[PDB]
Amino acid sequence: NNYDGDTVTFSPTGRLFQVEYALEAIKQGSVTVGLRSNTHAVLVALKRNADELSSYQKKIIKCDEHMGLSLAGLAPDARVLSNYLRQQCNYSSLVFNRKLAVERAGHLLCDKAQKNTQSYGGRPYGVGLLIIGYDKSGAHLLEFQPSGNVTELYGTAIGARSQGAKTYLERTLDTFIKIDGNPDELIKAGVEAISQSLRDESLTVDNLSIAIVGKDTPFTIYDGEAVAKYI
Amino acid sequence: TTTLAFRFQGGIIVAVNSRATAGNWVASQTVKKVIEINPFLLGTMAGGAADCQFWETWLGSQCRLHELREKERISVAAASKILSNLVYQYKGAGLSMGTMICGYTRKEGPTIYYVDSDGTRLKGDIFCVGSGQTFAYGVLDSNYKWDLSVEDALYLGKRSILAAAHRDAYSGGSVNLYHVTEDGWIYHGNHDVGELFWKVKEEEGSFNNVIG
Amino acid sequence: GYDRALSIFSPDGHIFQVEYALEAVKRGTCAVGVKGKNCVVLGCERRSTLKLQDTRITPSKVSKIDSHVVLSFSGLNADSRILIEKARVEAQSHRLTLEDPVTVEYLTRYVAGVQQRYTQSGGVRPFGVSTLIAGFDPRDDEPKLYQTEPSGIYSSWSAQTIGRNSKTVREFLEKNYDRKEPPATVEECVKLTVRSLLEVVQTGAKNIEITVVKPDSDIVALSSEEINQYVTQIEQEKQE
Amino acid sequence: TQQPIVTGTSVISMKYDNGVIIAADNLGSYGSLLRFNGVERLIPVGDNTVVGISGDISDMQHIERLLKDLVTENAYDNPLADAEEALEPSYIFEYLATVMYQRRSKMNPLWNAIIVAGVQSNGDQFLRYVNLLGVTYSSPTLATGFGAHMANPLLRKVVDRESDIPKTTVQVAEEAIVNAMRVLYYRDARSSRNFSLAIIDKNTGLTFKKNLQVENMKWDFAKDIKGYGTQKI
Amino acid sequence: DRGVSTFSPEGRLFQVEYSLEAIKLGSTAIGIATKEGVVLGVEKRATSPLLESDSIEKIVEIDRHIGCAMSGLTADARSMIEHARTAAVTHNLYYDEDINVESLTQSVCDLALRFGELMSRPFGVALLIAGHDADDGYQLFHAEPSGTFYRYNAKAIGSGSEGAQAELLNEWHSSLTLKEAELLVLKILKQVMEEKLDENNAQLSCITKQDGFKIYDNEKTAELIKELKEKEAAE
Amino acid sequence: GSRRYDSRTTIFSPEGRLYQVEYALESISHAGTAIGIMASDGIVLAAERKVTSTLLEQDTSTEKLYKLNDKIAVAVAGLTADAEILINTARIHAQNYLKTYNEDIPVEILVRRLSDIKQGYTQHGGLRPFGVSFIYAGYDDRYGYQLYTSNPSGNYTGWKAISVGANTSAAQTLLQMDYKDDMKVDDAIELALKTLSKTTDSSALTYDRLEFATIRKGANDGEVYQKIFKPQEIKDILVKTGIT
Amino acid sequence: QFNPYGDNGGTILGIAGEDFAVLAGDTRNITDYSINSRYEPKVFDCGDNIVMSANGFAADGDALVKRFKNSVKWYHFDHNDKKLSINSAARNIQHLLYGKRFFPYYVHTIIAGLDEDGKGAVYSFDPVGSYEREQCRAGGAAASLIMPFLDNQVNFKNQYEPGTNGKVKKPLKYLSVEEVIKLVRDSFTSATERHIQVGDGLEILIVTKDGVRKEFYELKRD
Amino acid sequence: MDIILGIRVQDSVILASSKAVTRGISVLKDSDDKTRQLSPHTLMSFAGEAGDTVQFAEYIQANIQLYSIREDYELSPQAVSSFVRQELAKSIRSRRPYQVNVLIGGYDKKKNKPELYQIDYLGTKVELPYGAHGYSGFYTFSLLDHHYRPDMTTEEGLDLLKLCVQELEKRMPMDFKGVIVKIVDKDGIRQVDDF
Ligand SMILES: *[C@@](C)(CO)[C@](*)(O)[C@H](CC(C)C)NC(=O)[C@H](Cc1ccccc1)NC(=O)[C@H](CC(C)C)NC(=O)[C@H](CCc1ccccc1)NC(=O)CN1CCOCC1
Ligand SMILES: [Mg+2]
Repeated sequence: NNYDGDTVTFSPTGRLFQVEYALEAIKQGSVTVGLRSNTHAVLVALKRNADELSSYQKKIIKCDEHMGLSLAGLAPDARVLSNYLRQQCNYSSLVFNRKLAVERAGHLLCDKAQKNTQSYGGRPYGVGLLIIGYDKSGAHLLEFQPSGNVTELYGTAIGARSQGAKTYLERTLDTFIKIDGNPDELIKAGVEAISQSLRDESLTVDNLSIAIVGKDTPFTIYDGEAVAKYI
Repeated sequence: TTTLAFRFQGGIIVAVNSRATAGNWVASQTVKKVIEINPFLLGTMAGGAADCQFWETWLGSQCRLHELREKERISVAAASKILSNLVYQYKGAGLSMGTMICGYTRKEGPTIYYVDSDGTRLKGDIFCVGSGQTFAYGVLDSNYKWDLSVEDALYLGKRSILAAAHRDAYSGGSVNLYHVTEDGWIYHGNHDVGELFWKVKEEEGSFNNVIG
Repeated sequence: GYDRALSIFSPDGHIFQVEYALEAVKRGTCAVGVKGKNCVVLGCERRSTLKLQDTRITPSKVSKIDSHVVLSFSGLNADSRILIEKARVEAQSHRLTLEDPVTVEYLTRYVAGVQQRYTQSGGVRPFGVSTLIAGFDPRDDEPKLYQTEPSGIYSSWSAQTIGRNSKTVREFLEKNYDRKEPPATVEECVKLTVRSLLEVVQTGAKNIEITVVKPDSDIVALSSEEINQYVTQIEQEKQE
Repeated sequence: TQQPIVTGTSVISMKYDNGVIIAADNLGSYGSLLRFNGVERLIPVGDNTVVGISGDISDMQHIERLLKDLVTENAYDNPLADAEEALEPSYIFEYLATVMYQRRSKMNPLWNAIIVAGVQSNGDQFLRYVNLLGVTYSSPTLATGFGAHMANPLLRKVVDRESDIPKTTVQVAEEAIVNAMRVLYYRDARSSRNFSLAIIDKNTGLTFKKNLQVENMKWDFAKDIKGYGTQKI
Repeated sequence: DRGVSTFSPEGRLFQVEYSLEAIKLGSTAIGIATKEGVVLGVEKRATSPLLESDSIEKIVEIDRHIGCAMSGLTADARSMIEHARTAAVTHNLYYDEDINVESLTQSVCDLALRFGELMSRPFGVALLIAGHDADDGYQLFHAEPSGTFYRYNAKAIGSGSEGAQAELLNEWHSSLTLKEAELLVLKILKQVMEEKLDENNAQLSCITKQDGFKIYDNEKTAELIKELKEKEAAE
Repeated sequence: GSRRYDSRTTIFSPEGRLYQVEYALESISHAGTAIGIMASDGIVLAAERKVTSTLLEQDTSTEKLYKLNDKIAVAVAGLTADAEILINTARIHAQNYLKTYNEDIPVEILVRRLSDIKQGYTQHGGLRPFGVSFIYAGYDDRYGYQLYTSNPSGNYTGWKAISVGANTSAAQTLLQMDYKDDMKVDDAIELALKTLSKTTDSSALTYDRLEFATIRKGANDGEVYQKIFKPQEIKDILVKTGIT
Repeated sequence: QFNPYGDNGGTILGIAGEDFAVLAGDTRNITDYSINSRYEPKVFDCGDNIVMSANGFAADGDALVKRFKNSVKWYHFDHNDKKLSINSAARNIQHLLYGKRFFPYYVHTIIAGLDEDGKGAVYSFDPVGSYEREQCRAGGAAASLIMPFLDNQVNFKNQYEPGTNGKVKKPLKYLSVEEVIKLVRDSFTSATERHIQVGDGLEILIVTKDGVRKEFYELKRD
Repeated sequence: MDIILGIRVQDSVILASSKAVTRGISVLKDSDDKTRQLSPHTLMSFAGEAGDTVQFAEYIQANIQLYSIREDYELSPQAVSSFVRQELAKSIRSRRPYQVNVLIGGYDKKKNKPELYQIDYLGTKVELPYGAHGYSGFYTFSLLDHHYRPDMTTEEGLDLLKLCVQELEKRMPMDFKGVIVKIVDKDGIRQVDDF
């Protein structure tokens, strides 16, 4: 009310309203799902269009050969954060000849988002990210929120009506976690998960967007006729 | 290097060799020393290979940006001055460039500008630049007239490079010819000195110093 | 440094600071530009609440940017000096690098660009000035007349007016100016410019300034007596 | 622009079937003066890497601090700091190699020659060289300073190419290293008798040996040598 | 007052949303993409009859293979075009090739959100960026001040956008010829424009692989307008 | 942040006016009146000191009239402190010109630059404008004798006779009435004093409440002299014109 | 005074065929009269069917290759995974080299691959960025020994048709991958014999439309 | 760049400047104009380091032309010379100084007098009846000391100038390919085409 003019102001109950309004931008965004087993990690994203004449907004971005994310909310803010991740992954390779740990990737994003919530003039990032990767400690899935909070999970979903897919994964937890050495089945579980967040619309060939990374699989994105298999 | 370009009745002739040296080591015999900036503008290259090659391709980008912004092809004077003002900023840093900006526009007509790395910029009808420039001057000056035909002018430019290619140790390889008219530049082929020298010697009856 | 975003959008999609800068232009003394077949004429109003003035030394309303281009304006006088100075510097800088004087379009584009930069730069307000830029391109005999405004938009005009009561004089020019046949001579172009100002001014004494620009850097300012002859001629023909 | 003041001489090393061996004497020379005798020039990083450094000792001590700080930094927010996400020899080397080249590019080098010896997580032997110029190279045997001229020839008789590595045991490899250290004591004027030796094995891990001495030296034949030509007495 | 980069309770940037209202006040611009080329057309909208309409430059060349149309506060587009042209030429200098239409659009859209308390406010202009490259062929992009860009088969921006967009929905198909697309832009422009459409108050342009980006003459457009009127009366 | 406390000094009103400039002019309208009158053979500067106290040291005082160089002087109306900042800048600018061209600065060039500085404070920087209006009186070999005025907006204009500060409306009417072009300095001196005497808010105009200065060519042959009047010299000129 | 440059020796060789291109280089690394390594590769697969080698001062060479490899990576990110053509790579390398015009990379750089028509391509650079496409180029310590032999055998220079009175030249033709590798191996064995900085091993990288293949051969170790 | 001369007579200033541009063992051009018009009644000739000369001359030209537009008034030769001197005086203590020597010939319209100023690259200004830069002075000064009179006409000044050029052509080592002569007077600047 009087305490939402900027990010530098606390409310009487100890809330940061600008950070909360940034969180609201994610809820308006199109749904995206993340899940992993022990061998592979998968991102599934429902892309959104302006109208029938327009293209479908790309949700998934590659950061390195072994890491990448999906976005929900302000896409330009995802471009800034993904670019930062690309540089940090790259710094780790050039300087230490070392693939960046997915956990450090999360810590770095947390710290970058935080600085924008404590200073005058700036604003919080208006996007939520699901980071997947495969490093020296196996497969990983992270959920980034622009408050700064980063959380490692087996599976999750963010965006509009993400609660449906999140409930499904909470039921399916014991099943999909053990899908080891089988990419297509892990994707199927993710495609069935995102389907619990659909209303009136269904998954079409230029609507669905899938990405995967794993033990002997570089981070690759599938769009167009390459996802027709999973409909 | 040896490069020349002269102005005449039928426009501009531009001729250059194709040798690159690193001391006495002949590094290449097939270097393109003419840069094609646009259908109406040419640039010759002598001195430091990288300096010339880098900054004249950069010049072409600046000429493209001019015609986008101004909806009109850049003048030869303006183009040459962009390059001369650039190298002047680097004066003393050790750039080595002896270039000639040749072209045609409506307002200027056929125009040649000599531009070098110590900031000199000169408009003129005849210029020879490079380690064998004096050898090219010798033949070019003694045979030059304004009323040369397009056929005779092309040959004189070719013959002048050949003269330098022969005498100057750091010149040779092959001759590249260009003719610039009101309609733009026209390429007139690559001519290897290996075959061209003997062809010229036999037909012209010159080069009597050499064992035939 | 002072960073405040002064020019910003409002809910209805307007930038009030830019629009309020236009109100400052509307307050300013009237300025008119009319281009003929072989010339352009810049007319300017001077308010007559100021007597005891020294017209020798008082800044003139029309300013030379180069020997071939002139700039008149309406709005804040102090603001206009800053634009004129920048334009004059850019004119000499163009001659130095391109070895050719500016076109009227280029000079207008530069001035307009400066005005625009002040509409989305932090810590500054927009120029409370609209300009009429007129002249002839190098080695060209086609007359040029451009207009700029605080927002930064610019465009070419066969004839145009800016300042206070400009909507009245624009109304006059819209019916009196023929596109198919513009003022064929200098006299015809000056007369139409004076006529248009006489719809608004008050008296044709020391209230009207006229400046004529012709090809190949031929610019001259008319004196009181010269202008008064046009005023005397128009009034006698009016009584009919 | 520097000049080295207090210096350390040769660092020698080689690969064997299960790991790597590295050695360097304990001397800190001050020109011709053999100033400091208790200087450790082999610095372990974790339980799987040993960095041997020659050249300027002040710059060596700077590098020690950097490596020490690198271990601390790696431990931050890293639950697997003593497991999967522990520091590898290849990580430690590439970091140093980056620093060495950056410093030479700023015309202010760390006046050193460095050999990073270790064993990777997958069991592979790691042995690579880097110096003040940022120049890097790897080989079955690596040595700095006089070691390059005198040790390498001896160590290459044992492991002349890649295929000789599995055929070379830790006993044979250490024997060659210790012999090389004796030869350097005979012939390098800025060397000492006391030295340190480190073995990094993929099975038995890191073994760091201090206070070793050159022994079994041949000096007896000196008594027979009289004069410089003619002299009989 | 309030911060420039502030979020509303609904999760949108106030200034970005307000700049969109400015774009709705702007003159209409329409783009249609075909397999034979991309067509760009705009409403000039002269504020007075004395204004020489040919000086109204709302269609613009970025490179030989990329063109651009604008709508809204058109003065704001000048620095965007300048950036686009430099980006296009710079990429040619670094890589000896034409730059992808999408990469060009992304470069322009990076400027969009570089405002706050960088420039003082968002751009008050939308752009239709049309072009061709070897990889993705003929393309049409809509670049907003939000930093977002969508690819479109056809798109209208400006005051008559929602009415024109609904018309483009019905009329567009994947087998449209270039000539058919030209007439379709003129047809839809004439429907949404206030004043009567002619060669002086409306401008056409196109980009083809063969001839590159070309703005049409008033003589050429006039014939297409005459051809359009005859075809509508023919049934 | 700090946005809350920003007055926004450099913005337009809905009517297209600069708030701070208008309010600065309102401030100046309460300052002691200053008059400049330009004659054919010289210039007069007259100014009324702000409600003087009897214990004020009058002879070693400078409030209204300041010297910029040997050929140019100014009369001040508004905040004195603000004026002195601008005066020192103007003095430096005149010396820069002399150093560069080996010629005394033309009056208008000095006036323009000082007025450009004032303009800057209205368009950028976020600072309050200078609450000062000047009357410039000076000579050069191009235009001869010149009078200018500048105000917080940074706009300047040339004059034959002009008043700034308080009661300018009434003062300008009186000057417009009795001024003529073939006027001499001695006549202009009389006009300046008579005008102040009628427009003053004081009971009677006295020597101790005035500052006076002339710029004549009254020196020996083709050279300009600046005379800043002493208290006794003002007392004499006041008696000589029959005011006291 | 500190000297930031050094000479790591070695030599490299690039030949272009009709539908292939090879880039060879010896594996010896040296300083002064000492051998540092008998196998230290300096020919690298950089992706997009581009092979590269920067011979001379190894530290600068490694830095350059590292930076170009990184340039390829970012080219994919910024331009929708578009394949970097050999001609585009060459121009990009010029800007890398010239970027340090006043503190140069002391290296002779050669890249090889296929042009956009599928034909073999070799580009060669000087230390400050001047570049040229060629059928043939040797670089490094033994370049002066190898290059004239290549002129004679690859481009058939100074060879005339027998019996034609030195009037008709020997006609130019593309060589097979088999014939090219013969010339590479003979060039390096000859260079090894007469140059002290060349020897130990030879590593050849062959580039066709199918990918990048490797071949290794022993060289004299003296 | 080598020979630049200047002679102030009764009613005009005459500037003579060599036409040769030499680089190495080659005369690249023999028709070079080593002068710029700063204003309608002010002309500056120049000589010195390659590149610097023209860059400096044009920079001064632009500044004077900017002044003329701003004030709608022509600066006096004295004022222009002082401005030029200051620029050179700044330059000499810069990171890379302009190595340019100049002569400024002008006609002061207010005084109705011709004026010749000699300024070297250090910023050393002198007003003179006759001036030269470089090795030219070592011949011409003694010659002008003898033959020069203050009340000479423009035609007498040209004959006096011909005498200098002849002496230089006789005793100078280098071939400077003759001179371009320009006259500055009350009617402005004009070039003598046949010299
Ligand atoms: C005639 C043909 C010869 O003088 C012309 O003047 C030509 C102009 C053409 C090439 C555009 N000039 C040259 O051929 C020119 C001569 C030269 C040499 C060095 C400096 C300036 C001018 N040659 C070059 O520039 C060569 C190009 C080679 C053939 C690839 N390059 C070099 O000499 C390079 C880079 C020079 C350089 C300049 C500034 C800073 C650093 C380097 N130098 C080396 O290759 C060094 N060297 C060669 C042998 O291998 C071991 C190291
Ligand atoms: Mg050998």
